[PDB]
Amino acid sequence: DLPPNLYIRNNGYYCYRDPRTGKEFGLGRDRRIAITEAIQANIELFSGH
Repeated sequence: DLPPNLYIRNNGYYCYRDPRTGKEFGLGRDRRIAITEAIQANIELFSGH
């Protein structure tokens, strides 16, 4: 179960989707460092820009 707002590329690269630009953010192939950032990004989805 991957975290919400976060997705993965067919190459196995993790990427987060910002709701203000709707664009994606390249993190890396490490679900450890990627999920880490996604979590901080998830906290902002509750505080808003």
